[PDB]
Amino acid sequence: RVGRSDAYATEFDLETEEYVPLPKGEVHKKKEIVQDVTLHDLDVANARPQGGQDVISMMGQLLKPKKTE
Amino acid sequence: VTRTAAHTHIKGLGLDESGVAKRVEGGFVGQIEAREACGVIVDLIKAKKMSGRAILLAGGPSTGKTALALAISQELGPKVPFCPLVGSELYSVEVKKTETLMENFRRAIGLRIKETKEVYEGEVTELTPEDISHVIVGLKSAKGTKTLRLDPTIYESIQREKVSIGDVIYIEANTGAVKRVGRSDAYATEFDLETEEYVPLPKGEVHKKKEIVQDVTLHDLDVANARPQGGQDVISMMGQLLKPKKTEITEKLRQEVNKVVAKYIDQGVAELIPGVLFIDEVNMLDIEIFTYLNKALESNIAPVVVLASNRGMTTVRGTEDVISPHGVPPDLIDRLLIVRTLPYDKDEIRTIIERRATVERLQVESSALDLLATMGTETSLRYALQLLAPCGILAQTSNRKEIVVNDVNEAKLLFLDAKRSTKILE
Amino acid sequence: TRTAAHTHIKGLGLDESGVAKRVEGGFVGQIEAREACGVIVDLIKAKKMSGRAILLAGGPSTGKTALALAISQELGPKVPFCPLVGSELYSVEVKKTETLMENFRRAIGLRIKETKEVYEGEVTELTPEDAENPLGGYGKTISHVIVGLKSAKGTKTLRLDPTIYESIQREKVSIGDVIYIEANTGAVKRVGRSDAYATEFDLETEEYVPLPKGEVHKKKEIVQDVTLHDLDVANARPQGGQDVISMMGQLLKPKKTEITEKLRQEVNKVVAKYIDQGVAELIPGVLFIDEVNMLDIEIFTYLNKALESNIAPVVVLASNRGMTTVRGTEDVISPHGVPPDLIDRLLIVRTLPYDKDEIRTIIERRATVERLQVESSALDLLATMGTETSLRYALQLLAPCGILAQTSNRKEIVVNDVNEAKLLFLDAKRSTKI
Amino acid sequence: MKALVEEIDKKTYNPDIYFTSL
Amino acid sequence: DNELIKPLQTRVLDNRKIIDTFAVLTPSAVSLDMRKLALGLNDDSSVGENTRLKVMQNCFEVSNPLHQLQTKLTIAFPDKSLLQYDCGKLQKLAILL
Amino acid sequence: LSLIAAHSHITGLGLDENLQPRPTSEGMVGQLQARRAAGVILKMVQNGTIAGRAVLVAGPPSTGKTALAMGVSQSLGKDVPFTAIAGSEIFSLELSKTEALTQAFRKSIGIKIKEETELIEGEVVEIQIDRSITGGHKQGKLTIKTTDMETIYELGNKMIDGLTKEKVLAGDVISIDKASGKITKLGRSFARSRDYDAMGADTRFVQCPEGELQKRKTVVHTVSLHEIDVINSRTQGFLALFTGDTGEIRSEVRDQINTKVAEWKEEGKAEIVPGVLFIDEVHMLDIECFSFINRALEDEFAPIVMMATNRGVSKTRGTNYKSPHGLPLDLLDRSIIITTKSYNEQEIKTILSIRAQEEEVELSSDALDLLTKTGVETSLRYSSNLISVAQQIAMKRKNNTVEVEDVKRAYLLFLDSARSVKYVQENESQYIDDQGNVQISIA
Amino acid sequence: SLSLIAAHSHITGLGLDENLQPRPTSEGMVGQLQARRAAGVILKMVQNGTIAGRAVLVAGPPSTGKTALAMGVSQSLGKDVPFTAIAGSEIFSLELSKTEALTQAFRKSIGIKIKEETELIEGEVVEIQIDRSIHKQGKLTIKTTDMETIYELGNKMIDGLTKEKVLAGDVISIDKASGKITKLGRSVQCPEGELQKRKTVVHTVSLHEIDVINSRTQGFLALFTGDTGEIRSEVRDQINTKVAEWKEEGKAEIVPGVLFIDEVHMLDIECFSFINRALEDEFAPIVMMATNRGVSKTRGTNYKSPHGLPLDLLDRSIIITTKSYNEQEIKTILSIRAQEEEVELSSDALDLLTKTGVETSLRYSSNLISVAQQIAMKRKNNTVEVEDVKRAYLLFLDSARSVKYVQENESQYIDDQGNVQISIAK
Ligand SMILES: Nc1ncnc2c1ncn2[C@@H]1O[C@H](COP(=O)(O)OP(=O)(O)OP(O)(O)=S)[C@@H](O)[C@H]1O
Ligand SMILES: Nc1ncnc2c1ncn2[C@@H]1O[C@H](COP(=O)(O)OP(=O)(O)OP(O)(O)=S)[C@@H](O)[C@H]1O
Ligand SMILES: Nc1ncnc2c1ncn2[C@@H]1O[C@H](COP(=O)(O)OP(=O)(O)O)[C@@H](O)[C@H]1O
Ligand SMILES: Nc1ncnc2c1ncn2[C@@H]1O[C@H](COP(=O)(O)OP(=O)(O)O)[C@@H](O)[C@H]1O
Ligand SMILES: [Mg+2]
Ligand SMILES: [Mg+2]
Ligand SMILES: [Mg+2]
Ligand SMILES: [Mg+2]
Repeated sequence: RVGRSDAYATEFDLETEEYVPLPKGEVHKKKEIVQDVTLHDLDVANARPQGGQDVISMMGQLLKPKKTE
Repeated sequence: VTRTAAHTHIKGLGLDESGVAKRVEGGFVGQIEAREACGVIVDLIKAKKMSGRAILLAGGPSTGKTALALAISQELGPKVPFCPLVGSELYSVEVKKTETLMENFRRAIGLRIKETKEVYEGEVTELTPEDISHVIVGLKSAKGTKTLRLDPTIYESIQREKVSIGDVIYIEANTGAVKRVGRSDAYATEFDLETEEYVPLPKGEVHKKKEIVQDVTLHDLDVANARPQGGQDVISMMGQLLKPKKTEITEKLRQEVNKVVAKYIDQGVAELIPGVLFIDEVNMLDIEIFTYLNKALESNIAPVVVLASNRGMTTVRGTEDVISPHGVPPDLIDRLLIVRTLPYDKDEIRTIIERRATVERLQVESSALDLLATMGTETSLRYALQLLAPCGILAQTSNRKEIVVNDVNEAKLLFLDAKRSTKILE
Repeated sequence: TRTAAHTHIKGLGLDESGVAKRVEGGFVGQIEAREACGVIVDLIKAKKMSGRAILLAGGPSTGKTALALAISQELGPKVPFCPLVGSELYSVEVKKTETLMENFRRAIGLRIKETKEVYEGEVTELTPEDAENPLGGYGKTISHVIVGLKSAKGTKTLRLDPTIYESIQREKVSIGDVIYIEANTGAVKRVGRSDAYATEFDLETEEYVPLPKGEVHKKKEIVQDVTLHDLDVANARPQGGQDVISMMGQLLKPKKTEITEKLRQEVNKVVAKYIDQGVAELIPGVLFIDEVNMLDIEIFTYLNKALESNIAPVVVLASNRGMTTVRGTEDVISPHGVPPDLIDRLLIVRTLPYDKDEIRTIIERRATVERLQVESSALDLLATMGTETSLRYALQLLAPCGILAQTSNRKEIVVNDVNEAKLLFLDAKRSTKI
Repeated sequence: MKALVEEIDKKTYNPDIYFTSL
Repeated sequence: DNELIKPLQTRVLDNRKIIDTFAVLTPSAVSLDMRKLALGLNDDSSVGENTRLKVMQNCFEVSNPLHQLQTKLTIAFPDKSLLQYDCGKLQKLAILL
Repeated sequence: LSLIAAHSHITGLGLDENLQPRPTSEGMVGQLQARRAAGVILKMVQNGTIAGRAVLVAGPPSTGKTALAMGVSQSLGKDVPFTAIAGSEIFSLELSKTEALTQAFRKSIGIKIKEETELIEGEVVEIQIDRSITGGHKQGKLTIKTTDMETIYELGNKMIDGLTKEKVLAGDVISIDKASGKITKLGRSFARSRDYDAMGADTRFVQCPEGELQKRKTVVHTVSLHEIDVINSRTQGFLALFTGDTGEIRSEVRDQINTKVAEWKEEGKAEIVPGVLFIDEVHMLDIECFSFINRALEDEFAPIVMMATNRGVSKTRGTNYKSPHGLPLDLLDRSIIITTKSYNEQEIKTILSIRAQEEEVELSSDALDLLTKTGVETSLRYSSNLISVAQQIAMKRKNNTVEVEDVKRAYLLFLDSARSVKYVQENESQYIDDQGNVQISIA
Repeated sequence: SLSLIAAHSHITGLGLDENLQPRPTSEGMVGQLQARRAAGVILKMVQNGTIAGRAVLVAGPPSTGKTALAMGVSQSLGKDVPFTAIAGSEIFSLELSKTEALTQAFRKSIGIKIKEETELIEGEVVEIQIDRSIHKQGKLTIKTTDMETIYELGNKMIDGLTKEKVLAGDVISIDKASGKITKLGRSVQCPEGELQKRKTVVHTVSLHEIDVINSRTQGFLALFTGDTGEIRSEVRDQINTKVAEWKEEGKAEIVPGVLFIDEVHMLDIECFSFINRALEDEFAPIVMMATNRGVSKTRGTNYKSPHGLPLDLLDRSIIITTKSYNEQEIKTILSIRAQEEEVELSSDALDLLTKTGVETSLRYSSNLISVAQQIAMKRKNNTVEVEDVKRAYLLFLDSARSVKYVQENESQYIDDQGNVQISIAK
């Protein structure tokens, strides 16, 4: 959810909504994404994955990221 | 009835109004100059003006340094914070030595605050969830009834306390603590046998408000702002069982806590009580601890640290070629004022033994006490002090109250001194 | 099929009311050491003493580890034997003293013998019998619940007490189910459907189990073996479930912890209670600490204290050192590596070096164990090298000689293969010269 | 910061209406 | 083995009387907002709203055996024997009754 | 749960009413001066007034210092804490040396809180629990009887749940604690009407209780000061009582516990029973530990510390100078030293006889004389260890008594320190030297 | 910021004129003309911000003003610019590597200013009307000094106001974008103009703060708890490249600061090796190092060095040398200290203090002022006279006299070999 359209910006004079402009270009845009990542980045991603929405997952997210062998 | 320790007879410095010290007052004998210096230091602490001041109680063993420190604590009173310490206590394994020293620094600085407590108590007459949702509770008392709306955390606390209709609770609004004090008296005879412990219906109005003055330290505020510390919610339980060990508190937290305390004092709701940090056997400290102590004393909010050592021209631990007056490097010595403590002659030893015997509820004959004094002069004062209890035990075993010379001789033949044991080893 | 260094050591090879045979149980020579190990084994079997220490003192390649393994084999697998190297004590998660105590209590064992009566079989009948109500009230009352179980060459009907209805409901049993009901407890447990009804439905998630054999009423004696360390760890560990303590235990990896004396004393108290009740028996066991020279002085002092514990195993130590300084000390030169305080509390057994004939016999028995055939001249040359360089050198050289002989399509080891292996693989001395 | 305990009257309090005035 | 082996949870449950008698101390200073700020469960945290609500509901439903210790270390009540200790008339009335 | 250990043969210090040591009593032999001093320390501990004294036991090895400590512990008996630790135990990885010493010191002070509880005891007559299916309301009444009275109680929900959990029946004699709420099944009064399952598992009948159905009893809760500190340190400290991992408890917790316990004593709620802390081989402790011991002995809540040392003059650990007993002069100045001496031939003989009695080994007179001569020649502990091996050798011979030949065989099989040293010196090439050289070959 | 009196409270600046020429006595600093001139050069370099990775060594004999010089530089540099002062013993931690601790210290001294423009409505509330679904209809009225209008709320604003439970007649603040509500008391204060104002708020953070914020899910707590841990280097590279991009965009500015290591003679060779390279890179602050020892062995090495530091680091540093004071400068420094401590010394008392400080030490004479004040107060005298200072001298010993006493009685103290004669006899 990017936010609310600027079209409905003045619907209410006081409202907490991050009004954002209408996206440019077509609705269906295909883009080729290129990134430079080190192998250590993949190793870290596998060692400490960020997935999961369980209580255990969040508690592990809060823990300090100690280096491991 | 009462127990006796090394410094149970020390009740104070025994200094008069003018500052001169009587020969024998407050359990002290002799050491007049050191008592006067410690009285000046006590006055300086009571002034509550300077920060980071340090003094050194320098003298030989069994000379009265720890006794002087405890006397300073007694003279200042229980209002002020006096933190005893040993040089060996700062070598922690969870956090570094610097953090422990800083924590002890902030533990010796006292704060007295005023807080208003909002308290609710009564017999529950309704438990209706608003639908994790608020609970609408109705509290009845002998003077009136009241209906309240409680946050979900309080609802969880009530849920885990097994509170039902007819139970009497105690909700503290400031902290959100719920205690089930029991079941109402009106339902005592409902059943002839149940585990419930009954309590009378509370008197007075349900909503009670009181003003209590509580003494805290800056370390308490730092710990409160650093880690979660209490609560009956599972969220608090997980928060505190996560990251359980001590942490290296940063300077930013201390600065923010100082700003908070300054705001509290400015509003008049709090008053500051700077205290004393006593580090005994300071020669056990490494060079790093002394080096950080140099910087920590320059802080604008620091206690009056008092240090004690019984070493002379000893090399400093950690270093290999630094010979220092008392095991304290010259950088710290320049920051200190040294109070010299002097040995005891025979008459003062005799009086000390007499008073120690009087404190422990023992009766000592004059000739036996003279023998004990002369053997303390020959070997050691503390040796003479510890011989009193075995002498009393031996006298009691012979159905005799007062200590006699023969009991002292028997105690001497049973228990030996360091010199005699070393001679036996030779 | 695997061949370690002590596969041929089957035991000490003593005879009842006698002495060590010259060659028996894989042992050649070492008569005095074998007899001493035999009397120590008898002491352990007596199971009446604690904190008894023996030291296996001798040079390298003298049979010390073989003697410890022979003690283990003679005592049997039921007696808890705990092999250990002195280097293992130096952990990173806990202090050395804690690790030593954990090994000590791992050496002590407990045997629990429980007899249980159980009825098992497919449920065929389920009928409650109505009876007159003592309190009246025109209600429908049941005095018994009737369960009929059929088994292989057996079937019976039981008039159980009315209480069974709760367990039947909880275990949601049905007709055709095979169940497990304890005679004295009253609980029930279903292990699955009978195989006879596996055809009634083409698909079904539940597991159909074969009909149990024998009579419906079966009395079984279950024996379980535990160690004091196991009980201590189980009591110091959370149960494991949905409660919050287990969740934080999942989050934080379980490190070793200093198990307090209170927990150990509680374990001892419950063990003593159940031993007095007659259900449990205590087995002391053996704690073997090889290379005791590696231990520090702190570990030795704690051994001094722990050997005096009222419950402690028999500690066997082995050292190949002479007069060497005790680790962690600067000027404590003691016999072997053990400081004099601990030596005063133990008994020493010597392990002598071997002669040419003993080395030759050991080599030939090892070759037999490795399923190898050797010529007499090759065996003589192998023994000559064993007396020239080392016994273990020749014992290890046996296998490459066999590989070389197999590569030459030969089923026997010959002097040529021995010399070829000698040139290929150097010993310590010839390599030191090089 | 936040008041965890709130006083409400059964007749007056209702979530459908929130009102406050001078 | 259910009697020889007793986990920490059943030890917490069985030692209720000792916990009641000897758990006395309470924290000197507390801050209520830190309880939720440590876990990222505050209303304006970087964690998503749905995850925060799910974690809160799971915390509400979970069972903890340390509840009694929490309530003893959160608030301290004077012992009932203090009422006797403060009035000799009540002391003698007790033996009379 | 115990086995025959080294000090299992001593049940006390063996003293008269006037603290005069008997020649041989309660397992101890000789050491008259040492035993008298130990009795004086025993009376000092039992008085409970003198706090923080330090006592040292010095002497050659095998002179009975640990035996003296065990005798003191046995004379103390239960209800008086005794904490036996070694110098090696202090050096931990999760706690500091000062923290470990603090915990060891606090382990020796016990707090007793006495409570009066009401207990219902009797033989059940009728139990009746009525519960609605798909309903939460439960109603029940029970009739519990005693020899002189019988009554009916109508039960609340929690009592009904507890009795249902406990599986109480008619022929059950049970106890009910009105405060705690636990139900203990003491035994059975008669059989279970001859149902099929559990036919004869209730034969062990118990007599019906007698007297007032509801009687008051007193319960004593004994907990050490360290346990209170661990409980009040954190919320999870109760688990730390068993798991360990107590952490370094903050000083404020200990100070507050001290104040609260002093208030309890002044109020009569709690009784403080100080005990003895015993450190084996105190020479292993660092100088920091000795300094902390120096300071911590001055506390009013400190126990009485006793230490064992046999090093004579030796280098204190953590320093580069030798000290009279392996301890700094500061600690020696505030400790009373009790000494032990070497044993005569007769004392060794009677100690060997006592050990043989404890190990249930029947020694002939000649065998005992040979063992005594060996012990004087080599070591007391060597002969003590040889006794059991000689018994096993005799059993191998199928004889119920140990003779001289069995002791000779045990002597031949098992060596002393001196013989092993001689055999090492004669054959030094067969052992690894301090320079890491050894000859493996025999040619 | 309420705090007690420290040993550097009087130094309120570096006391320079426009031409960087220091005055004889200004801003609490006395003497040290060349040291203060060089410190002013360093201060101008810091303020310019175009020079990075410069190390200045403040070397000289003890009690010469190295820490005083650093404090003056910090005060003249003012706020709104980072100044991290850590002792060399604070690096050695059990949770952070020494290189990681030094890196965190380096990043702490580079500040980043980020401007956030927020639309917030501030005024005095009058009426609030909220109705049930007909999702929610709501109107609020905000009064100010010159306007009074109603606002038509939406769903989320209504939910927020209900959560805050804003009353009427109380000054309220509502943010249009964020939606945060800040409560204020009833209008001492009053609304001052238009309902919706446009005021920017600037946030001052350091590179370390951004690194810790991005380190974890809720890493910003670690800035107070101190459990940051060794941050991954890729995260720091990300922070650096984003700071470069932000500076290019002009939406954030960098404020380079000063890192002060008070006792560099305690860092080991690894720390110096790290510092050598850390100075070279961009975003390196200006490092001030204070040392006193002439020639000593660098920690971790077995060889001497020109300042206790390896020659590689000294090649990279410019050295500011401080010179010992003379009698007049001691007199005026003691006068400044007495004025700070609120002590009215007499002329002869000040002269005696000056001669004592010249003979023994400046710090010793500085500490005697408060003790002398307390001694005089015991006599009910306001001004401190000569006899009070003489009594303070008699009661409290300095380093030289204490050493003389220890040397003349070496038997009664514990020596390096551990020997002492506690027995007063023999
Ligand atoms: N002047 C004195 N008057 C009365 N009692 C004294 C006096 N000096 C010492 N004592 C007592 O005698 C004992 C001496 O111990 P301390 O006063 O601690 O000496 P000390 O200087 O601390 O020796 P160290 O450095 O701790 S080994 C204590 O029990 C003191 O209470
Ligand atoms: N008496 C023996 N009879 C048969 N094989 C033996 C005998 N003594 C040793 N061996 C074997 O010789 C090999 C080496 O002996 P080990 O006992 O394992 O080593 P060791 O004598 O204990 O020397 P260390 O202390 O381990 S270096 C092993 O394969 C043993 O099985
Ligand atoms: N006085 C004694 N009375 C009875 N038995 C003793 C006596 N002295 C020593 N023993 C026995 O001799 C052995 C000596 O052990 P221990 O006391 O540990 O020696 P140490 O005094 O060197 O520590 C113990 O097993 C003990 O049973
Ligand atoms: N130039 C100066 N002007 C004012 N006060 C000074 C000056 N130099 C030193 N002082 C004072 O001397 C005391 C000690 O100086 P310090 O900063 O410790 O120097 P160093 O660190 O070199 O020993 C400080 O309290 C300070 O107030
Ligand atoms: Mg002292
Ligand atoms: Mg081996
Ligand atoms: Mg011993
Ligand atoms: Mg300085």
